[PDB]
Amino acid sequence: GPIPTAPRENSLMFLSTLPDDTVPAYGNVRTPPVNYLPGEITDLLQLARIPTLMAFERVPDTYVPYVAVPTQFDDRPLISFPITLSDPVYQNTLVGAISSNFANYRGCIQITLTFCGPMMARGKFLLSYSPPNGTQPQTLSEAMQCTYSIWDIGLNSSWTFVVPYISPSDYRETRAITNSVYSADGWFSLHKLTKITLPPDCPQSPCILFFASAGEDYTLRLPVDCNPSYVF
Amino acid sequence: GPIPTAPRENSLMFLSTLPDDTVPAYGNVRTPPVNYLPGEITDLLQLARIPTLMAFERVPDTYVPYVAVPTQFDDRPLISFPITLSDPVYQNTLVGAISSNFANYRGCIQITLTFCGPMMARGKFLLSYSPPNGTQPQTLSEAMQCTYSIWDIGLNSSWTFVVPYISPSDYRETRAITNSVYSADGWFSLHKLTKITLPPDCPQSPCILFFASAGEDYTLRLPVDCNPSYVF
Amino acid sequence: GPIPTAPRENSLMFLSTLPDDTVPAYGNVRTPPVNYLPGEITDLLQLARIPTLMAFERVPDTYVPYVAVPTQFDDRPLISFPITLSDPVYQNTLVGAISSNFANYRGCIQITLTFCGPMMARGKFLLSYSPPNGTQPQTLSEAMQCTYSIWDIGLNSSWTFVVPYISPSDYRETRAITNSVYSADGWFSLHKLTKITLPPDCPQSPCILFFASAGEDYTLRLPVDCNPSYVF
Amino acid sequence: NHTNVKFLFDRSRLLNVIKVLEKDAVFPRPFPTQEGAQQDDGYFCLLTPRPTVASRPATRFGLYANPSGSGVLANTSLDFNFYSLACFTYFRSDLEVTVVSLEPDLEFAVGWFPSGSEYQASSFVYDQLHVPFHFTGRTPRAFASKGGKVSFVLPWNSVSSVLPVRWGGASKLSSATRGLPAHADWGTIYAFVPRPNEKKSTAVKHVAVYIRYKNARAWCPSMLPFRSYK
Repeated sequence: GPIPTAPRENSLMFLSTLPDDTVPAYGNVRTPPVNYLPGEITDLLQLARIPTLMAFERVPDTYVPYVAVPTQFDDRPLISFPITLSDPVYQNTLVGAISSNFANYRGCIQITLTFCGPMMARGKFLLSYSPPNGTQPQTLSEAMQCTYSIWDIGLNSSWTFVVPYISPSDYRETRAITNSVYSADGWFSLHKLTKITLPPDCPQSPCILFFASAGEDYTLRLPVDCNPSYVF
Repeated sequence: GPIPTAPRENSLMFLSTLPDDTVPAYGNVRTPPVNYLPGEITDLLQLARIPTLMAFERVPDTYVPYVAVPTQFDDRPLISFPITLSDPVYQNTLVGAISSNFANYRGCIQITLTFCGPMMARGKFLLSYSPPNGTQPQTLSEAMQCTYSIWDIGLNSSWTFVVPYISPSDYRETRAITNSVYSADGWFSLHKLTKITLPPDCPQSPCILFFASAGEDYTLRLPVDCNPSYVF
Repeated sequence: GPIPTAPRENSLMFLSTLPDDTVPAYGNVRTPPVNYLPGEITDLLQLARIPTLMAFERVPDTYVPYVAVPTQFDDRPLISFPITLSDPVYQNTLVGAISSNFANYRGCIQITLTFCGPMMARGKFLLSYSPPNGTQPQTLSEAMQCTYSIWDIGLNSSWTFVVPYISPSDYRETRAITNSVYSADGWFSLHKLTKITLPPDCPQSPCILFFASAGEDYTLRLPVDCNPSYVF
Repeated sequence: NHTNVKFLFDRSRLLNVIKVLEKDAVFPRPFPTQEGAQQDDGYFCLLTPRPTVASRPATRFGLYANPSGSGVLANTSLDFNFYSLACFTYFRSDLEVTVVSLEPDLEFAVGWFPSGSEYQASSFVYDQLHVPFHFTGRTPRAFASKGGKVSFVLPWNSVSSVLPVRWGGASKLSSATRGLPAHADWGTIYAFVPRPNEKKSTAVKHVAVYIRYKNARAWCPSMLPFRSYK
């Protein structure tokens, strides 16, 4: 029978994310097989898992991906930072870059450390995490109350650390326009437990490095459009 | 029920290569059977396979489809050219004409030669191909390193030659806007191996002809619109 | 789901010969049965088969559907004409009228003749057909070479004649804008074979009539729109 | 599979541009034609790849490279693409026609008849309004809204079995020019406006034509046009 024309409510429109396909233009084409190329990629998680090196601004424009253990001693932690992907420290890591292109994340964060120093020197280190509170903890005494672990210098050279995923929701804000409970998750710090040993005639100022990677349960959501600032 | 009108994104358009059909106009027609016509054609390959004669500009506006073996001798080849369908030498062959109406080609190129001269004369000839390099080879010594074959004058009169298909891709550019690896494929040349025999009272300056044809694996792709220059 | 609106290429158009139907307007109607009417018609061939009478302009505005055998004798045929439906002779026959409303025809043409004269008179007649050539044949000698038949006056009174369908195509032009091979098909003629007998006291100048009809294989094609000249 | 003749000859290409009718008009008359006639040109076009002049079949192609002169100019056309495409002594296929306006926001209709027929002339007068008879007839007439788009497919309509690419015979015994075919076409096309002649306007309108071949076949391969070494 004739077209039982049922007009559509809002046809004659253009939509960005319309899933369906369109009319083919120059069909009946053949392509060269590409099976010979190895290293296929499936999802960004493959790159997100591989660790990389963070950095910090040089202590009083040169950021540094390493930290050297000082000879001086104080009760304050030697290096600490908030766990917030918007911070500069993650501003070049693969995980941070990938996360910057999503609304929210979900899962744990994995941290790795490495030592680079003399032969006959030994020491002890303490790792800790502190959820958010009135202000960042300062004294090793206060930190000790929070969750912590013992890392010996000599047992191994990389005592891997992972921050557990804790939050009163199902996800968290990838970027923090304004400080909020769901955005920030406290801080993480390292404390020198005891004075290290300085053997005969060995160099001084050992070097320590830190690496970050996404946990096995890491997941992003709600893609967005990028900031084109990097062109400048 | 009523037309559940689902408006289409970009209807009310005219497209050149729309595959579907249209409304019939004057259906219910009968036609005279045409089975009595022989010589049906299926694909252009049928014409592309049949060989034809190339030509060259007269040695110092008359191109010549033949070459005569000279009495003088030199180490340089007597006749050579690049294997590039855009060259004038192919500019009237059936294969060249057909290829001119496509984006790219694929397969081998077949070449044939014929002799036309005296009775009691004999000689030897050498055929060779040279992939691209800094510049076209000049000396028969340099050419000999490349792939070559021996064609005797007296064994037969047409020692067929085929250039193998070699390229770092799946196809090659039919026309070369700018010289490129995928476009040019070196050159082909013929060398006089030894002085031919001049018998009593026979005429001089024998004549040789060359023919080109597409190989069994020859194939074109990506049709285009023609240049209408030939009308002028 | 919603209308997956697929806009049509050229909708919102009016076409003369669109075959499909349209929306009913005042359905649920009943009609008086018409089985009581006899003489149903199926195709125009039914009328095309029934013979009719041609005519000719009066020998020096009154066309005549009869011809009378003259007393004078000449080698030229007494009545002849080209076999071309555009000629005036067919310009009122049913077959001619029907054919005038089509692009082309196909099949044989049937001709019938009748005599009307005295009682004790006898004679002989010769019927012939001549395909096209340089010019219409004139002498009975020349005509005799072509196809012909013998019609005796006294054996019967209507020696039916049919022109065979001969042409180098599948059809022929119903109307001839310009003379062409496919349009004209020569001529047909009748010749007086021998002097007829004039018995005592019978009237003179017998009368002969001719009728035309479409052959069993007659067929038209490609309908057209009529010339409305007849209104004037 | 690109080499297949069917896969090659199934795309639309421009053919010619024509004006829009505004009256009955007189059809062009055969050659040679003397001056003073009322036949008008540039309104009717024949559907044929082969060369044509002044809406009629032709043998030799010409072009008006010299603009200046005196007399009446003529139209010409030839399917450059088809001729350059390949070689085939014989050919047959259904011809598809499509038309698009070349003026701002125009509406019109199109009219066609097959080979062997000819333009229908004369006009009626309704309530003191004159209208050509070509409005109504036995053959299709198409109608489209403003902007405009026309499409349909015509079946084969010529007596000859196929279409000869390069023919060399003659059509008639006397005066027939050698090699000039007879009915190698699909008919004639024309455009007109559904308005009375009494409301004719001076401004001219122009329209293009596009055609497409469907279900093509060929026989008896042939040669291809030469190209210079200049």
